[PDB]
Amino acid sequence: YDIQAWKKQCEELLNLIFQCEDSEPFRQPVDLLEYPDYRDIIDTPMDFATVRETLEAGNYESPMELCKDVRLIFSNSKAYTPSKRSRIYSMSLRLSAFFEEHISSVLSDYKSALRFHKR
Ligand SMILES: COCCNC(=O)N1CCN(C(=O)c2ccc(C)o2)CC1
Repeated sequence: YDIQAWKKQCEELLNLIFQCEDSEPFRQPVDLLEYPDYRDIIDTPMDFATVRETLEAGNYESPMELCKDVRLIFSNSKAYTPSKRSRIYSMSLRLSAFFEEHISSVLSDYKSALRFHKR
């Protein structure tokens, strides 16, 4: 029933993601010299360094907010990909499965802890 526990859980999940080769494309911003049309397709860039920095700045109130930004990384990859069999998109889908597998308990425990606080 620890209402704060999600934050370290998210820090340790981001550490796992940063160790994962599938996160390589999603750590830092997209260079427009390399993808000149990226912002013609993607309105709101997002990457795992920005998620980690937002977390470490104390600028997430809940793991749901972190989960919306992580999911935006994946939806951007799906929107930008020219093919569902692209290398970078294919890395996004595996990383997304890994992230959803690990975040499900973090969200559950947080919401459980809030409910207990409100009881
Ligand atoms: C080493 O990473 C450098 C920073 N990252 C990127 O440059 N990008 C990551 C995001 N992204 C895509 O999701 C995507 C889908 C299909 C294709 C071709 O790219 C565009 C490339």
